[PDB]
Amino acid sequence: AITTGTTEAQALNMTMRDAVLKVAPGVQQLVQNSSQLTAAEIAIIQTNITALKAAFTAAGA
Amino acid sequence: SNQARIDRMNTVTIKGRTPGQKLDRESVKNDKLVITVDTVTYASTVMDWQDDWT
Amino acid sequence: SNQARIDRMNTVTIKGRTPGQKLDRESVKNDKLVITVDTVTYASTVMDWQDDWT
Repeated sequence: AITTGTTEAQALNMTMRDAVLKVAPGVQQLVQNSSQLTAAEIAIIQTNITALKAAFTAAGA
Repeated sequence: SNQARIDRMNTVTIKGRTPGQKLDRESVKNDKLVITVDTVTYASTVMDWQDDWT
Repeated sequence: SNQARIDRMNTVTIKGRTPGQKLDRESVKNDKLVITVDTVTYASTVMDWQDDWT
């Protein structure tokens, strides 16, 4: 469960924020246009998505 | 900044009625567009003073 | 220069005497104090033009 009391939880909460904010700008590009749909960039999106799940699990969400 | 935004919107439809009838309403929907700049392109050349003086 | 100087000195002592005795004589002592400056203190910050333009 999520906690917000101590510095140990603060670090995990901070990591989640910048883990999700890296994913945020890619999904919009995935749908708004056909400019940046090369197979080489979907790979970066996939790695960011994979890191997001690990951040969630570490934070205990 | 390093990015810009543009808006998007849908359209409407036409209808008709006879006396005594009410009027219907419709819902419009929205979205957006974003662009970003990341890379710089350049050219450069160099010369020596001794060759420049001659 | 990079140095400064100050001087130091001592004091005297009182004694006693009786008829027929010679008078003792005491020598004062000297030294000095010197201070030097060697270290510079600074703070620095750098930025990039590509980030400045946006």
